[PDB]
Amino acid sequence: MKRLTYISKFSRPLSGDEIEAIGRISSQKNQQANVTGVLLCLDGIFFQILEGEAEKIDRIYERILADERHTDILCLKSEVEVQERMFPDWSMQTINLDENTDFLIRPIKVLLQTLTESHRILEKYTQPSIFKIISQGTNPLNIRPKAVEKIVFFSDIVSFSTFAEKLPVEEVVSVVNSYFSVCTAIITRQGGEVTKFIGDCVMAYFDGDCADQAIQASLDILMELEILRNSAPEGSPLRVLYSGIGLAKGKVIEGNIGSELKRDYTILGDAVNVAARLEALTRQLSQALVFSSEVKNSATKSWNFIWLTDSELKGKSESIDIYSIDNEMTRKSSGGLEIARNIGHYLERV
Amino acid sequence: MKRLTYISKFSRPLSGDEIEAIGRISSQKNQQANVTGVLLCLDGIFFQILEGEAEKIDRIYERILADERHTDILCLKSEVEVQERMFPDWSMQTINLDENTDFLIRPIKVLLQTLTESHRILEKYTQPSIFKIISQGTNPLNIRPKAVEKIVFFSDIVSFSTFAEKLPVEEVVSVVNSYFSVCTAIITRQGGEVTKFIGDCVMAYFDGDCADQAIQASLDILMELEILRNSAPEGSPLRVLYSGIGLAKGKVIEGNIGSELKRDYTILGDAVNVAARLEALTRQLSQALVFSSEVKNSATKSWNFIWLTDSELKGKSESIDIYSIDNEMTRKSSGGLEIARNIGHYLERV
Ligand SMILES: Cc1cc2nc3c(=O)[nH]c(=O)nc-3n(C[C@H](O)[C@H](O)[C@H](O)COP(=O)(O)O)c2cc1C
Ligand SMILES: Cc1cc2nc3c(=O)[nH]c(=O)nc-3n(C[C@H](O)[C@H](O)[C@H](O)COP(=O)(O)O)c2cc1C
Ligand SMILES: Nc1ncnc2c1ncn2[C@@H]1O[C@H](COP(=O)(O)OP(=O)(O)OP(=O)(O)O)[C@@H](O)[C@H]1O
Ligand SMILES: Nc1ncnc2c1ncn2[C@@H]1O[C@H](COP(=O)(O)OP(=O)(O)OP(=O)(O)O)[C@@H](O)[C@H]1O
Ligand SMILES: [Mg+2]
Ligand SMILES: [Mg+2]
Ligand SMILES: [Mg+2]
Ligand SMILES: [Mg+2]
Repeated sequence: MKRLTYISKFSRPLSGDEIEAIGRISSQKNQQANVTGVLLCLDGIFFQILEGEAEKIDRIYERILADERHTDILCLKSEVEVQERMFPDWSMQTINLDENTDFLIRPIKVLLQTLTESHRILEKYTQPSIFKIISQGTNPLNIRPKAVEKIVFFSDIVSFSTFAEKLPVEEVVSVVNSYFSVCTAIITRQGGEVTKFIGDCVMAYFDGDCADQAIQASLDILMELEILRNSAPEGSPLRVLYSGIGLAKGKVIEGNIGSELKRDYTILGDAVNVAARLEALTRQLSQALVFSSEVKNSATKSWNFIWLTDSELKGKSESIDIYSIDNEMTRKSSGGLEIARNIGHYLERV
Repeated sequence: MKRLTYISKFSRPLSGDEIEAIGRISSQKNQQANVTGVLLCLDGIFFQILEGEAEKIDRIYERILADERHTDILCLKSEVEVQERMFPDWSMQTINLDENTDFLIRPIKVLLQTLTESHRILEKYTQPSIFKIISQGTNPLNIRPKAVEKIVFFSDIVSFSTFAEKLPVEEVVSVVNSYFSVCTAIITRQGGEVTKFIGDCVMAYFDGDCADQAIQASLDILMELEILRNSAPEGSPLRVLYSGIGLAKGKVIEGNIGSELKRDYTILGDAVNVAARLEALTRQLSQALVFSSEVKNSATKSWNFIWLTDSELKGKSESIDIYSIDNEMTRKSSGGLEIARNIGHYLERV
């Protein structure tokens, strides 16, 4: 048996009668599927527990995810190998706590609402990967550190300091947040983890055998930024949003790193400095994407690699062969330094 | 009227009779103080709401904070200017939810326990400054970005890469976490905010008129690390834990920066790169603390300033006069580079 617990937000005001109707239809369908559970609502939040055979639960959950009446759905707990039902008599019991005025329920209602409001704010400041660990029954704070091979991804906005000097503060934050949204969506789609934002820079990582996905994510980010620049409104600062990207591979420490007050689940190791140094090299090259030979040698697809004769690294141990991809993007550029001049002239005049 | 809502963890197993006795004594004292509220417990967690005149609530709360029977106390909500009691008939009503088996309470119990467990994990990955904003009734996600003057603090471990190469992974993480705990405790004590960990580096900030506190925090960190090095056990890697510190002042953007998936409440601006560049300069100087003339000129105490003739910055706009403090610490050092050699020889032999 499987049991799922999730919370969600009303997409729109729902009357008491609409909530009842959801419970009625839910009861009718769940009974046929030998599914049981409970549905609670409180001040625009749904809480639901569903239990039954895993095959049936998975299908019902997918349907519920498509329901336009709620949004921001977060699974808090996914129990598998369950051997005893919690709510055996309830195909779907619906409890509208807004309408309840029992005396002993009152203080529990207040606490649940206060905790939920706080939880839903903290979710926005937490990486989603933490939630999947929690939902599976593991406390991420107890994960022991391990050494593991990763592909490290660094991307950094070109000449961001210019934006900050020429634009109102709200517009500056809008540009950087737009950049982070573009990169996060594509990295996550390719199976990477965005682990930290460092000013105008994205730090992410992929599994050590996922060089092909790291390369593809990088190429797709560069293409998305070109579309964004070309399709932005007249006078928009997004027209001069450019990035570099550097990739490196190596053994890093993955674990909980920080103080008693605040920790991060993240990585530590030399491959991080190598990726950051390679990203910085793009300011001196025509190419916006650079990566080390270890990344090139770990790829399995027949990428259009180009070997670059600009291995002037610093801080390394024995230098590094540098590669890029030769396509329409990394080829037709004004290079770096020329781009930085272009950004200042454009922003001076808007 | 004031109303406080907090959660805490049992410091030790408490029997049902001990919880009742807490409620009895609480009832007797609260009645005299015209305080009302409710006390709930569930699987080793306390939840309490207290309401009454602010003067009385503050005193009672301080006493409760000293009670050895609970720990990890977090105030979730602090309401001031309250005009109506929630629980007027209850000096302190005690509800042991572990012992309750009402039927309708059952699903609420499960949700509350699931949400609380998740909340308490997320607290460890969140900066405490976020919680104080929430508890005051403000949603930090809705704070608009603003330009503000700050003192930016950077500190970075000397030759950390050596630790990572020579020690088992668990010991490496122990060293960096010990360093972060030392810095966080002192920065917070002096009114600073630790905003990000970047590998082996602490990024923090102070209000723009708090140069004296930023300097004092830096000096106290250097003194604490010397005590730690001298008092560590034979063979401990903490014996060769050294740091640099750089401070700079300038106008930065403070606000929510990130993606729809994850954001940070943090700062952005040129003063950050200046502080990071100054910290890096300590590797070439005998001094472990460097700061810009804007920090020196904003201090109000008669510090023992020394003007350093090593202003060879890069990436700035018009260079920078560099200062330190001339005391026993910044004076008697082997300088940088010499320290890096010392660390490798020591760790090679343990
Ligand atoms: C919070 C919420 C919870 C729901 N829970 C269930 C459920 O447990 N079982 C179910 O069949 N439908 C549930 N639904 C409804 C489905 O999303 C969908 O409307 C319904 O299954 C379609 O039924 P129909 O195709 O027979 O019209 C829920 C909807 C919402 C907004
Ligand atoms: C969760 C918890 C909640 C408490 N709540 C109250 C309260 O509301 N009012 C109160 O006077 N003491 C409360 N106490 C007890 C105080 O910490 C302290 O033991 C008590 O006030 C001392 O009483 P006495 O000095 O008369 O012996 C609480 C203790 C715990 C562990
Ligand atoms: N060493 C650093 N550590 C942390 N954050 C930094 C560091 N250097 C810069 N930043 C952050 O990044 C922002 C942009 O600085 P950055 O060096 O990327 O300049 P830029 O104008 O974007 O130029 P470039 O094209 O070289 O990236 C700074 O405002 C600061 O917020
Ligand atoms: N540019 C960077 N951005 C983010 N994290 C970095 C960067 N460079 C290094 N790190 C992180 O910091 C860790 C330590 O690198 P660092 O440059 O501090 O070397 P070090 O051996 O401690 O020497 P130093 O005395 O110069 O600080 C690296 O393992 C990586 O986790
Ligand atoms: Mg940049
Ligand atoms: Mg940057
Ligand atoms: Mg270091
Ligand atoms: Mg570092």
